[PDB]
Amino acid sequence: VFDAVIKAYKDNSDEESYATVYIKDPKLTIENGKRIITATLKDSDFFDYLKVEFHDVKVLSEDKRKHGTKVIQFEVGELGKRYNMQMHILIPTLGYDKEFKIQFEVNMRTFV
Ligand code: HEM
Repeated sequence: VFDAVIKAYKDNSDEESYATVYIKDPKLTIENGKRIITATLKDSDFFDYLKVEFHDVKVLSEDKRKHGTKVIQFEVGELGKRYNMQMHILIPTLGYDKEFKIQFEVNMRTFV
């Protein structure tokens, strides 16, 4: 179990994606000799779905207080590599209905 960081990218562009701000305190655990990312998804209510290379991420916990906050989890093959990720952002009051495909690499926060 390690302090981890997730870097998101605006699809093909290598400029940092906005979604990065909606994911905080990423943590990397290793089970069965396999790499598992457990991350906090802030403002969860605006996420109709969140898929990773596609299957939805699994939600360990759900909070409903401040526009939702779901502790999400998924698996990664290798650390340093880019991975395709899809999301549906749905904000009824706005109303913001858009689906996005970005790329994300998950790393170790600090040096080992
Ligand atoms: C949970 C809330 C939201 C998330 C996770 C989110 C995420 C994203 C993503 C992944 C993209 C495409 C890739 C990128 O920009 O890096 C994007 C683009 C964009 N975002 Fe959002 N967004 C959210 C809410 C909003 C809001 C509230 C606004 C404006 C008030 C907004 C305005 C835009 C616009 C105009 C684009 C580009 C549209 C296009 O090029 O077709 N988004 N956002």
